[PDB]
Amino acid sequence: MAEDQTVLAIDIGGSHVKIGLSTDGEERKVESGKTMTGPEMVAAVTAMAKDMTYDVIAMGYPGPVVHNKPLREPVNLGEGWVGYDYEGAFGRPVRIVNDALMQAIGSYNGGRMLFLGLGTGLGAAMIVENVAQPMEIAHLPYRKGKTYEHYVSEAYREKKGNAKWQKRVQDVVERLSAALEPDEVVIGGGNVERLENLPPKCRRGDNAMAFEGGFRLWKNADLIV
Amino acid sequence: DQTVLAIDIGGSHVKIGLSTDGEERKVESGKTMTGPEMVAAVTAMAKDMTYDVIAMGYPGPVVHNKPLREPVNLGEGWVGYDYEGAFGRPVRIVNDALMQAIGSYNGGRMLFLGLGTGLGAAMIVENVAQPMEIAHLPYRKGKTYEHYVSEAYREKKGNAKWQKRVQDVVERLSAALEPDEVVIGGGNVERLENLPPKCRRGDNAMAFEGGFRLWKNADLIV
Repeated sequence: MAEDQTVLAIDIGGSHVKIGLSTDGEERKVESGKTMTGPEMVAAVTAMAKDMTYDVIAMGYPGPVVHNKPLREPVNLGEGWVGYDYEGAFGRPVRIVNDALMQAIGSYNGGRMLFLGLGTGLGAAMIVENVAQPMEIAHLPYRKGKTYEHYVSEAYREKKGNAKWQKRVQDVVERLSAALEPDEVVIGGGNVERLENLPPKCRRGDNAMAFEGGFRLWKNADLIV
Repeated sequence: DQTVLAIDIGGSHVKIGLSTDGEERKVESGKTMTGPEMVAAVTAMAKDMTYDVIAMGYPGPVVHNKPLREPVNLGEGWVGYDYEGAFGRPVRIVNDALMQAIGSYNGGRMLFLGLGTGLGAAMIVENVAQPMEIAHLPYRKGKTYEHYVSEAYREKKGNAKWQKRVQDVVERLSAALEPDEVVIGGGNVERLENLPPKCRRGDNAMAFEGGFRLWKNADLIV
């Protein structure tokens, strides 16, 4: 039964690989960094989890994913992630989604929800009527000369300050909301603690929602995607 | 028993097909066509047809039936537009490559590549269809996937070189995604000659079939 599986959720980022079990939610982590390869991640997780019991794995991957297969190598990690046999390497079934999609799933409380992930990269996902869809917005033109990701970068924040960057984040939220008509917008990623005063229909996601999204990916049978 | 009007929106024409008798019509679109202009053009072109619902294949990224980006090769006013109200019918919208993929699907793990002005892709596994955006992804030598397989590349470099690049892209995507088969469609499918094993030539009529399936197929997910 899908609902009964014990899940090991893996949140992969440019700084750490974080893991947690559905049976307790307790986090362990190890450094990743710019050279960590796919195989190196698997070996690091396996070692971290050596005294844990898990049936299945859910992985939140910092790049595009199609049907549990990474499509692109990670921007801020090493190579060897695309085409790798994660299921054989872990010796367990594995589901893999883009990292923003995983946090979106964990944040979902019903209806039409847009998730915006303010991390090293700009991520997004949307869930409607329990159907979750990943999005790629980082490369889209916000205006001529300027992609969405460039428009809200940490580089801009460290230059012009929290107040002006927050206004640019609000601009992005308004533009996506006009396109997609969500009931609510959840803002997560590591940078979400940097935002002061959210507009109506907006809430802060908690980082715990990455693991919860991983647990849901297997255990919640109302989820499509 | 719903009758579906499938709309295949491209840079040169908007083509429609009706599920009940498979009749096909077309009219020119062009570089400045707006969303509202498309709806008016389609409604006039389909004036004497009876249709219950609409399936639209949009030349851009779509999220839960809503266009995410204005089309690269058409005009503006597509994002945020109330298609359902403008048509007076229920409307489902997916990316153009996804609709053709849906129409081409015969089971198993199928990767679809659409070769036209640009590069589209979608993948279906066990009746679950997922759109892909590969055009902007890095391929080689600081160039994207779409750079090597675009109509621009074919016209400049010749059919022989272009076909080899298409082959390379299919091999790279196949190694990433492990499909059982690869279906190649789009306006340039007829320019490919000697397809490798596991690769088959799509039929562009499958755009309409995909639209019909988006409403009528009881197993399709997405």
